[PDB]
Amino acid sequence: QLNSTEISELIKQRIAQFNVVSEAHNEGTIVSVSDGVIRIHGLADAMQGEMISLPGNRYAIALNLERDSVGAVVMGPYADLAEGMK
Amino acid sequence: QLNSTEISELIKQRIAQFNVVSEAHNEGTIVSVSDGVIRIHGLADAMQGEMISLPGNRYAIALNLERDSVGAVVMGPYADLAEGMKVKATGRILEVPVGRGLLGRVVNTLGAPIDGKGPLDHDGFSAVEAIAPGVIERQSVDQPVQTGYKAVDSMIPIGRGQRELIIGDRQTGKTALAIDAIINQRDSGIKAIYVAIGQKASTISNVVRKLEEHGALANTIVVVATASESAALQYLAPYAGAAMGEYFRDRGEDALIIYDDLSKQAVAYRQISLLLRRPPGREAFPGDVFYLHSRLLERAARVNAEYVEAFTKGEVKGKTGSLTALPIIETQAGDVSAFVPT
Amino acid sequence: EFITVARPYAKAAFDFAVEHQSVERWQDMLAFAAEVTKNEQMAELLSGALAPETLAESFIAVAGEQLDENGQNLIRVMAENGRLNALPDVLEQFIHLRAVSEATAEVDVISAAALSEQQLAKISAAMEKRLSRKVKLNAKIDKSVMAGVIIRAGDMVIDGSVRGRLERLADVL
Amino acid sequence: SYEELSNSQELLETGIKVIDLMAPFAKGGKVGLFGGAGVGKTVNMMELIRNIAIEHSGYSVFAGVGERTREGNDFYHEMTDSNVIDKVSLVYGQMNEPPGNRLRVALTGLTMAEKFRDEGRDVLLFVDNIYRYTLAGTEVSALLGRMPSAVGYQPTLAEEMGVLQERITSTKTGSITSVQAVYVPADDLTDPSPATTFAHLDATVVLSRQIASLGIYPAVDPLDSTSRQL
Amino acid sequence: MATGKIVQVIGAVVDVEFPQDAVPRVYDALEVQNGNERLVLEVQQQLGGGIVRTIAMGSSDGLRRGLDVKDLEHPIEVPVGKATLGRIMNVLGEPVDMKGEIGEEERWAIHRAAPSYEELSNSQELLETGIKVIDLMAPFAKGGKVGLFGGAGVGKTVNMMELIRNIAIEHSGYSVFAGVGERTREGNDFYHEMTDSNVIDKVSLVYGQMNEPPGNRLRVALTGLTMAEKFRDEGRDVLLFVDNIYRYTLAGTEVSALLGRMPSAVGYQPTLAEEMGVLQERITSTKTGSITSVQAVYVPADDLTDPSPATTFAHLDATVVLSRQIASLGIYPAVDPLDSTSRQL
Ligand SMILES: Nc1ncnc2c1ncn2[C@@H]1O[C@H](COP(=O)(O)OP(=O)(O)OP(=O)(O)O)[C@@H](O)[C@H]1O
Ligand SMILES: Nc1ncnc2c1ncn2[C@@H]1O[C@H](COP(=O)(O)OP(=O)(O)OP(=O)(O)O)[C@@H](O)[C@H]1O
Ligand SMILES: Nc1ncnc2c1ncn2[C@@H]1O[C@H](COP(=O)(O)OP(=O)(O)O)[C@@H](O)[C@H]1O
Ligand SMILES: [Mg+2]
Ligand SMILES: [Mg+2]
Ligand SMILES: [Mg+2]
Repeated sequence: QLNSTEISELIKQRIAQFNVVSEAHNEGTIVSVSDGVIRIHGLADAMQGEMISLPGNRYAIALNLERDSVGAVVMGPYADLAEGMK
Repeated sequence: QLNSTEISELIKQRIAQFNVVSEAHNEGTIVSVSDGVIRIHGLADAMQGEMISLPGNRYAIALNLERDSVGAVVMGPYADLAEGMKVKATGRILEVPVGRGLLGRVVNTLGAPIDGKGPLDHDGFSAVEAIAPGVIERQSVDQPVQTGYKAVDSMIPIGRGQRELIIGDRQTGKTALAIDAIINQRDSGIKAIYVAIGQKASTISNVVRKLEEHGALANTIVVVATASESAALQYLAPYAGAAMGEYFRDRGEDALIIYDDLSKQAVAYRQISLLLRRPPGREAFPGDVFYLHSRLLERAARVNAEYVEAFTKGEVKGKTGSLTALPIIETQAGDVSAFVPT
Repeated sequence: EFITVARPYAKAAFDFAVEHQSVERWQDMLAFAAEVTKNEQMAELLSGALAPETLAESFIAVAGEQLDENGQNLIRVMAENGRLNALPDVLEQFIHLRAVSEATAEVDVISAAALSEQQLAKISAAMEKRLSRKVKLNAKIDKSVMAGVIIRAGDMVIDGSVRGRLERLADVL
Repeated sequence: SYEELSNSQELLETGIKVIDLMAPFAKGGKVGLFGGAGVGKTVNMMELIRNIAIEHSGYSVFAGVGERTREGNDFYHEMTDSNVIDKVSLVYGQMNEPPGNRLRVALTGLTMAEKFRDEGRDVLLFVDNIYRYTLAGTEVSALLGRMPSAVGYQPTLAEEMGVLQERITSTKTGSITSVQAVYVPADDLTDPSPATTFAHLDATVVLSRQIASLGIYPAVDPLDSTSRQL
Repeated sequence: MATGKIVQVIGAVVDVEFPQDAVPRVYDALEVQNGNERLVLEVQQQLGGGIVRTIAMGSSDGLRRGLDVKDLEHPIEVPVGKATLGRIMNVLGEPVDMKGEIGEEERWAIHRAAPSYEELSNSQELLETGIKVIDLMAPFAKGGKVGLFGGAGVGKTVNMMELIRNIAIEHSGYSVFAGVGERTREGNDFYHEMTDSNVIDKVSLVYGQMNEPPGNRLRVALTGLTMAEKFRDEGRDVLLFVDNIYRYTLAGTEVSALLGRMPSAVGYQPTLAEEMGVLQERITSTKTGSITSVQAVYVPADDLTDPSPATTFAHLDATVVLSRQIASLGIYPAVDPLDSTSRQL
């Protein structure tokens, strides 16, 4: 019974109500860790060859920009990192 | 982009009720049948390595436990099975008949008599898959195993509890040397076991005939997995023979096991792996092919008398047991560089 | 592209909807589900690697005015398999299955000239001879045909355009 | 069954000098002719057909598996012009036919040979090329959705070969005597298909291109041909 | 409480899921009840939300889907120090000599970083083996690494035993023996040799044998090396004997196939050089103490050219390459003077 515009506005309303927000384009979260390689979700404005900053004053490099993740390589001891880190 | 056994009537069942009832975790249904591998939906309580009972009197071994699937290999003629058949998980790992009464018999890898001389008079059952005695339970090998061939007994001694590889190309006398070694134990106090993997049945008949002309057959067990039997039976055939050898070892007696063409076992485990879609390796063999032969051959041991007293609950005192292994491997024109030979 | 993975869910949902006869209601439920998938803030979330349970329940909280027992449970199954982006295609295939079951078809009529109502009437009657299904005609106006009418019953096409007749003649010579 | 099998030491003389001396073949056993392309494994079998038919009285079956149609046509007219055709049954699955025909034609021929065995007779079974049977399985295998093994072969190769080989055998009611031509690809006697074929035979005669090129026919290699009966 | 559940069991690889908040770290350890027996798991990768892919430190048989799993919030930690002398232990640091509990005072984790560049030490004190070809062509320093390169049946074990007799008795200090993928018969022979020599009370033994699952054999060496590092940091000079480094890499290959790592050349894991380097760099002598290391390495098919022997050559100070050809002619030791050398020469 409702129209497309109506449903679209209701969807945006209820999305706002239950707080499913989106990332900021320069930030993301680690979603996988393996063998010194880490997968990050977000970072929409990251460029290939760029330096990604990790906690603990550690660095990584953006090598595999993908549609839904950024594959990056850790330039130091990687074993501390965890799925969910910003 | 691919499906994963999400199919129409199963999805409709889950649509009606997402948290589907506990029902029995004991049972499930076949959803695919091919090349002796079946996929089963359900079996929430199936353990890795467990026997699954099938319609008729047949079994499968659960090898892959995946997200809402069990991959199992059928231990017999599979082509009669069909999608939608019910299956029930037992509580059982594979076990085989074992005892002194197996001497002089020819049996399949499930221990069923195949010579037609009637039912067995075994001494209970033993698990096909078992752990070897630990470092502190061994004893050094010092007693001889007399082969009867001048070159071997002089230059390449074999002792009780040794694992001696016999390796060469096709038609080089490997089978003959091993079986002559069995015959020389006719009057030695060492029980002999000959397990044949992937060989044609009439060759086994011929070697049993030679073993019967000499007096050796009354002192040996023959375990057969012919080329027509499923890869699961060939792959499990060496371990059943080892489980029969360990009966004498754990009770203070000596046994000699002759695994024949352990290579024709490796091909079988490869077939199971590639049909189960596991990641392939060098010469397409599974990565864990070293572990197969490694945990088979390390059962060949000499065990100290304290282990024999602890196992037999004091019934046998002061005697060491032993199991001696003689694996046989075939080389492609002698190249030791191949994966299984190395 | 989710054309091949959408079929099982479309078929199962349609069969369940038929057993309980609320097919139109199910189509509404799926339309709502497909539109939430297109949202800018949700399309970011759906691509993240959240565990299916948390992700699903966020979607379910957002997905008000659905049936807990059946529709939201379809959502649970799709979340488990990580296929919530298939909803805009599951919807189209559900609508196709409904059109097949209701023995009703939708077809397009294309011409350079806006068609007169009598032309459309005779077209509908003839098509209902060719097609067992009843037909809903859609009028599209495009100068390409230059003259004549292009009949487009989906993949089945009958070309009645002068330009088609001309570019067919050009290859005869 | 293993309980149903039988064994015999009776030498069955074949005219060819090399085969009998180096690799004697007994009645009711399996003989395999190994060779690359164009080294004489069809012609040798025709000489065996001629010489064995001298002292054999019973029926015979011939399975043409993935080979030239002309060889079969010529064979059929030789048989009919010598009036020996009344005793031979022929199945043809030659190399122009699609993979399924070439795969299942071998099994059909075994079905007939097993009938004449099970009537209590003794039967001669000739297989034109057993290599094609494994190769048909290779051609089909990847389309069935199976990961490749070794040199691109099907993972179930050993079982496909074994399940066919174990039923072409003698029993206490009757006996099958069989000659199988075994093509080897690229003259490679270490290739997995020929390699696994070696284990299923009693007498194996290995032909070689180097000897044929010297004019020496039949081009048997005495340093690789062997028999269980020697 | 136990907060995770098994979702897949494929060979030695066990998949475990936890709530997205409490996901264990890489190289953490987990514990599950397999039938009547406690089984330890080691975390290799964090993949997706809440799931860790893990390696079993025991037999996989009997594991079900849906078993509860508990996250011990630390790596595998083993007993170190004086309480380990004269005892045989497995990968987990449990006692397998049936003499009772170890009775340790401290436990260390088997995963740790290498000594810093600033902390290394340089000294060239020569050591005498009493063996002509070795003393002549490959003289040993103290604190260096010694590789014995050979294929099957060329004298690696006999040379290691003679070297143990000659060096250890004169050493007047502690020693560690690590058996990685070692034959159980030879482990028993060595244990009885050490007790008959009445030197067992200065040697600590770690055994992971051939029959053991890939997880056990993979991490056994790190256990022995952790014990050696404990003795080093006390300020002592110690001998570390490793009975074959090759099967560390080979257990890594078996594991790697099922971890989902894409295969590499000659079928090896992508991480082969990284794994080798992470092991070898810990084995050094620092300004506080010295580890002296003797290592056997299996070269497949005598090739000496495939990646595992190739990568291991870089790390060693002294290199002795036993040759099948010399041994076959009947001459022992089978050392090839044209391929064997030490940087002390
Ligand atoms: N000492 C010997 N003297 C003479 N002939 C022998 C001797 N040992 C073995 N043979 C012969 O060698 C031939 C092959 O025997 P056997 O089957 O044991 O070989 P193999 O290398 O094991 O072959 P395969 O792997 O094909 O079974 C037989 O004809 C056998 O009689
Ligand atoms: N005894 C012989 N004397 C001379 N030539 C011979 C002899 N046997 C075989 N040949 C040669 O071999 C050729 C091919 O024979 P045959 O068909 O048996 O070979 P093949 O190896 O089985 O080939 P293919 O697999 O192509 O059928 C003959 O035409 C002939 O030139
Ligand atoms: N110095 C030596 N003297 C006598 N025999 C030796 C010597 N070194 C090696 N061998 C022979 O090598 C074999 C055992 O060597 P071992 O070191 O155990 O093998 P690997 O080198 O594979 O570890 C036996 O045949 C043994 O006699
Ligand atoms: Mg043999
Ligand atoms: Mg021909
Ligand atoms: Mg050794």
